[PDB]
Amino acid sequence: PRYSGPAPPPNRFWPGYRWDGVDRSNGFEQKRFARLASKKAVEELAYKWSVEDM
Amino acid sequence: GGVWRNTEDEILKAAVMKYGKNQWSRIASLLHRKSAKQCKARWYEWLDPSIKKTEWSREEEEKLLHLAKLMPTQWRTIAPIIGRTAAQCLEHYEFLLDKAAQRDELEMLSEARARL
Amino acid sequence: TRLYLKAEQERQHNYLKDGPYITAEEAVAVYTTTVHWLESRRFSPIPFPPLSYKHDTKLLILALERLKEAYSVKSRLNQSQREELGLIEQAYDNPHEALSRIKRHLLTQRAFKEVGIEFMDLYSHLVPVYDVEPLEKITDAYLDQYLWYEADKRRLFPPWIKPADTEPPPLLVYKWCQGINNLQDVWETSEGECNVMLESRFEKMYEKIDLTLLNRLLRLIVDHNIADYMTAKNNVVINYKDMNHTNSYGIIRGLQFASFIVQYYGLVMDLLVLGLHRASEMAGPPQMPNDFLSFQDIATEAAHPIRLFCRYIDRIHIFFRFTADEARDLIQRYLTEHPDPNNENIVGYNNKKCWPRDARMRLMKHDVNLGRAVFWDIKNRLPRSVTTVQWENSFVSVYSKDNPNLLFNMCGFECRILPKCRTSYEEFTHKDGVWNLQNEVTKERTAQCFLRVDDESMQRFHNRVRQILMASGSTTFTKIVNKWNTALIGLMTYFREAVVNTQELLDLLVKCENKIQTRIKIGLNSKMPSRFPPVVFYTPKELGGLGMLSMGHVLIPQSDLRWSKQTDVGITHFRSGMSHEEDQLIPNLYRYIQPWESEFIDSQRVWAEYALKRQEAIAQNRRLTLEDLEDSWDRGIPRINTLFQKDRHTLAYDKGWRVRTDFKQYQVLKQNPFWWTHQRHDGKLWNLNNYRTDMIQALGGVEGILEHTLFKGTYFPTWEGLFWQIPNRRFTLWWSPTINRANVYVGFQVQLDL
Amino acid sequence: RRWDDDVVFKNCAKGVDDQKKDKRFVNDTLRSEFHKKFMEKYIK
Amino acid sequence: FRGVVIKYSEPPEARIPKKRWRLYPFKNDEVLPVMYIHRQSAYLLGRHRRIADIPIDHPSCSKQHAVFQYRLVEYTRADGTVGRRVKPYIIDLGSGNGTFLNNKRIEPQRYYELKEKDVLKFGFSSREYVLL
Amino acid sequence: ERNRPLSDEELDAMFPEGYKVLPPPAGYVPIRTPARKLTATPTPLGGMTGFHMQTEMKSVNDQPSGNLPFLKPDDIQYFDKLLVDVDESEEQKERKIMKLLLKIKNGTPPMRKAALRQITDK
Amino acid sequence: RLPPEVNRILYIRNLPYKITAEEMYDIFGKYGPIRQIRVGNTPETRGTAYVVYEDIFDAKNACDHLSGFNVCNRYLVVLYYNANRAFQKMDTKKKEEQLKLLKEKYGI
Amino acid sequence: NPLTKVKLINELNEREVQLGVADKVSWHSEYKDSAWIFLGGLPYELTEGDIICVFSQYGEIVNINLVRDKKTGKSKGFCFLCYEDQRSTILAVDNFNGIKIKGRTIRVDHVSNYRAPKDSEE
Amino acid sequence: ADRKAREAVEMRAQVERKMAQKEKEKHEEKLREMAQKARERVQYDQRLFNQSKGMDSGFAGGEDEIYNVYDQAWR
RNA sequence: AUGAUGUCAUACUUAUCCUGUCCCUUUU
Repeated sequence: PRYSGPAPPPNRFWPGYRWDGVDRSNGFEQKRFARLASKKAVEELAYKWSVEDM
Repeated sequence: GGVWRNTEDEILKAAVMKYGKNQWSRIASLLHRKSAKQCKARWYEWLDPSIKKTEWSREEEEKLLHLAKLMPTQWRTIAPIIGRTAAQCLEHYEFLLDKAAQRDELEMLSEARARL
Repeated sequence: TRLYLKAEQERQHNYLKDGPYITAEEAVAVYTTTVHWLESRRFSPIPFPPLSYKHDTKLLILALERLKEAYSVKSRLNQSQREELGLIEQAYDNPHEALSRIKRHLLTQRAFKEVGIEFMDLYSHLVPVYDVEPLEKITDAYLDQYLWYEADKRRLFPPWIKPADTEPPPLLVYKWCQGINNLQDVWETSEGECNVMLESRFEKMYEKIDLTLLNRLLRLIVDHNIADYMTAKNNVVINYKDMNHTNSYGIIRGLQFASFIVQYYGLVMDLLVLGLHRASEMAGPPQMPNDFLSFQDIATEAAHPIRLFCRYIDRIHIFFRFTADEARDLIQRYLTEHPDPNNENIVGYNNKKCWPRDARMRLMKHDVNLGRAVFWDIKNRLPRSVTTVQWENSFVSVYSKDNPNLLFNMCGFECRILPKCRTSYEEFTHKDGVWNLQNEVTKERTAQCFLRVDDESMQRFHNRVRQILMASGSTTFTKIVNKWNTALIGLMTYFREAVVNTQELLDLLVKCENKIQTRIKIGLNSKMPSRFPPVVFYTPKELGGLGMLSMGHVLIPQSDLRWSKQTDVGITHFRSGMSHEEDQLIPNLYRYIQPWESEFIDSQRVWAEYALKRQEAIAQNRRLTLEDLEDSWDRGIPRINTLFQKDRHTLAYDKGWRVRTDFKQYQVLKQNPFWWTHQRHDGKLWNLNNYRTDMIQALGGVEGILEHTLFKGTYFPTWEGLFWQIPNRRFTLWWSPTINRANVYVGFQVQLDL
Repeated sequence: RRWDDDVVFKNCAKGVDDQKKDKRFVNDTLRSEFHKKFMEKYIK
Repeated sequence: FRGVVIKYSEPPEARIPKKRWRLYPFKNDEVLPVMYIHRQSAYLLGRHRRIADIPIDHPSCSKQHAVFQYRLVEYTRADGTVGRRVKPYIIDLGSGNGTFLNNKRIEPQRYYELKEKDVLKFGFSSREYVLL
Repeated sequence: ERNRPLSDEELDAMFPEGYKVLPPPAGYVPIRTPARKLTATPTPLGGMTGFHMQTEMKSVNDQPSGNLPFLKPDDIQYFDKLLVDVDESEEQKERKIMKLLLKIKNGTPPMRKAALRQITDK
Repeated sequence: RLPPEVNRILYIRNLPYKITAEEMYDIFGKYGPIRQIRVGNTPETRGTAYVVYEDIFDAKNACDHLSGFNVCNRYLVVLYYNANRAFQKMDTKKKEEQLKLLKEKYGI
Repeated sequence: NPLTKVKLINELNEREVQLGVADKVSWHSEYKDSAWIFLGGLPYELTEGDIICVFSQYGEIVNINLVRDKKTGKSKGFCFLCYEDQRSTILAVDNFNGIKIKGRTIRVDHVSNYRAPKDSEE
Repeated sequence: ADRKAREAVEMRAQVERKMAQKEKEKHEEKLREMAQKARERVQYDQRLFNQSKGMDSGFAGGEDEIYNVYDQAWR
């Protein structure tokens, strides 16, 4: 079978979630994606801060 | 900060009498508690020898009462004019005087109010 | 400085000595006009500090962030600035206690400590900048952001006083341009129509506005305690190094409450400038607020004579239209008031310099008469104690049957609009930056728009370049290069298309960039090199060079492009292929970057497509993706990143971005590149990128850059991690292999030693 | 007429409210026309 | 819920209503009470005092007979442009005796054009009170 | 659970000394009783709020003392007795002077030290 | 979806000494039925009051909207009242009769 | 001890996230090559179909089997289910670990040894 | 002037409130007693949000020595 | 003329001390 019309959370693998998986998660994939985006922003921020006098 | 203790006030008066008046950096290097602007503000507020810290009379109260209505704000402008010149005794006297004394259709209406 | 402070001292002792106020009867009429106007718009009073507010802590964090970002930037101090930074940090550590302190001060202390002042010299016109004591500044700053927050939530200041959060300059320019274009049959005059554009500063709203009327206006605006606080901390004391003049003659300039102060002064003065009825009509019905200039119906556009009238903080711009019989009546009233015997109305009119041969204001009889007339009427209708305007200072151009050109000079550089149906002049369009404007209903090219750079800002840019070129020998070469890059990145962005199309401005920057290069050269050597080879000047920073942002043509030394490497045989010289014509260095934006006109066009397109894609995604019940948000994320209006960022929850509750920035310019000394935006609220528009890429490609890349450097000499392996009176020496050695040669210094003979 | 009906001030008709011009110098260098023009033109 | 299960949930396309509509109940040709349907998100009326907030004087009506909830559904306006229009949704929840509106029974899972001033019935068999 | 209805002795159990449960008229308590039924009923009825433009006192209390280091907005519930400025007329003065606690909780480190000793010897 | 520390009891302050329980019941009566309300009649506690509702979420909506809400010239101090503290003034007893009743009537 | 297993798994995941561990050593190299995850601590009123419907959000389960006990409904509280790929089991162990489902919370972890009937702890 | 304007604003507000109370009562009476059968019948993606820091101005001061252009690296 | 309690600064001593954590609470 196919999935429902819900919004599945991404975890670097598009899985075939079915049998009414209406928002069943602990909050680990979204927190990891937000931490990865924050690290990718903070690396550019630290590079811009260290490239102040250079 | 700026507690303005008596031992600091005597040292500030001695520094104002010894060093000078228009040298605020020279007076701030012998107190180790306030900056030069705070020392100049203290010398212009409480350590000034021309400040009348007492003798609140009825003539000054009538002068301040006949001045707070002409200018509601700008109490610093009326500081030297009233004679207190402390910039805080005027507001305190105003607060004491306020606390002690406390303890088109519209026109058509008024037009017919006189005609009736 | 000592003289002008003595002058203010004399004027203040005068205005208190004589009590010579602002004509009490006219004052009472002004207060009544204000009370009636505010009631007609039905604005609520501004509530005093809600002690447990949802607004409170968020506003305090925003204001403290602005105060920190200004007062500390990088690695400077004082002792006063140290105590300021320390109280700032304590506030960011124990925020509710600080909000308690601020509330207690604003409701209690109706006095002030002695403020500081010393002027700074943008050498054309000196603009003095006042400094305050620390905790008083913090409390006033939270009060100021509170005042603007409640002001925007109440919509009290109208859409007349337009200096606020659309953008900074270019949007107001294009807006007033297209608004002057899309008026109802206004560029035509076959039945003897006439139009007039005025521009005049009120010229005294820094030293006229009286404290008591300010207190009453603030009483009609906000509560009694905040009114007393604003008035009292408008009254402190000014002390430069020795003298000490008292205060309370008029408003202090740089204190943080100046935003709401001068804006309400503009809202008051603009009503008596225009008229209450016509100002209500051109403003809005209080139910339906109105747009950037756009009046509701055709009827209110038709009825009054004065069509549209906006202002930034000091300018006023009012395209006062006049029907013909009214024009004859106005000219009659003008000549009967001020008879002119020998046609001396044309004895001195100001004009422009925009190729003044075919597009200056073509001085003819009724036209020059109408100009002096409209100024006579607007002068006589001005509240003469407070707000005047000088016919020497203004610049009043007239578009009629005769002068087919029209020249209105907004906050940007001056603007010339000349419709096709009047069969206009040359306007040769030296660049492709001709200001086009489509007629809003017909979707038709009603008019063209030329826009040349303005002389005052041009001489200001020249002044700062001379400041840098006179600041030599006390700084490293890196700081000189950084400052030239800073000033060019400013003055090719905010006067953008005008810098492309004003040929004298194009020529001035070219010689000045060569001049700064000359200053770097005469620093490097002492004997004024025959040809300082262009690489170690114009090459990029991180690869160990000076990174001039060069907005001027300079062909490379065509023989200075050889790569050389000993691989498995011996020397394999690897020269560039530049026999096409000649390798240019790289073009200061212009063609490289996009124009502000196309930026405005695509901004409207991108924001409309993002909202339509949001509608389609709400239909298909999906979250929007990084792909569709990357299909944009350009700029459109403001920025798409300004929807994406952390401010989307955080910094929504502040308005008054640009107005706060201009007051910050008057507030701190560093005359920044700061009118043109403010990155957080507006975003990142000044978009370099591709520029460094193209310069690396032109300079032949690192292969050639290292070849002209001494990078082969360390014999480290390849292009990798290379980068990390001192720094001048490091530049000297890292380009010594190109800065030390007879060709680069003609008369060489030395063998040093060893 | 019937165009200027929103003006608060009726008719000023006074540029300097003493005369068309002062047309007189003074003895104090500070209280003079040249110092006033230098303080109103070069400073803003 | 507080003491029972909660059925008849709304979809994700629900929104707050902004149209001029008020519940005018006339049991004896006199509108004594008035309840705002656009101010609240959920509204449960039944014969229980523990589940519902306010009781109702209808003994011939069940606890779960009808559920009138407003939601912006996919429809077309009079001009032909598509958009969000706040309209009430009418669907039977599976009552034991059914329901009738304007002396006509309506089936569930059918988007009927619901408008104001409709003669409905808030009971399973019959009712002596109508809402407008 | 914690929402279980309560009794007047249980009501007298929670709140401290010195409060009255005296009501107003006999036509508002019946409003409070219909309020439940009218929480459903009157919420479904006509209602709204508006404001008019008109020109305009503001009492308030921080900690009333010589200095009295600051009170968090919640801690008021505990320290409210200190806020009122009524002074100088037994045990009530010992609880009143015992607010030196507040000086221990919030304040400058010296205030915490000196306060701590002062309460030790008392 | 609630913080645990909040309770059905709210401590309310910045009250006038003249204030009427009519205004009290009216205003506070928005959010839900009043369990009851106390008011300090004693020299120190005059100006303070405690409000108790049949439900907590009542009080939650209350402190939500009533936060810094105004009466006369005053902005009332609205806080969630604590627990325990001074209690034992009363005792635990009188459980025997009621428990005997529930053990009698329903027989359970 | 009975509910400390999910807390220990969450503490191990937090230590792996805070220690700067990459995707190669993120507690998956020891439980690899096996999609059979061990679930324990479920409620006594949950069926196999409801657990298969709730665990299908991260992919379709291949072979699920509840711990049969007390010949009446085969209910013991433990469950064993094999997903499609190892990434679905990693996502279930990283997201559905320690979550609450119908009152009492459950535990999600990987065993990666074999299929055993009595391997969990009641 | 303030004492003569506050009373005028209060009188105008009272007249507007009287007109509103005379309009809304007539509107409710017209809407209640109807002549015809009155009583006879976005989920946005989380990867796009918080992709970068902020809360600053971007142009910190005006000192031309921080290399504000070229926010990215080189290679 | 000491002494008394008292709110409040100011110096002095202790070779006083600045990376401390759950390496242990794992409670239904």
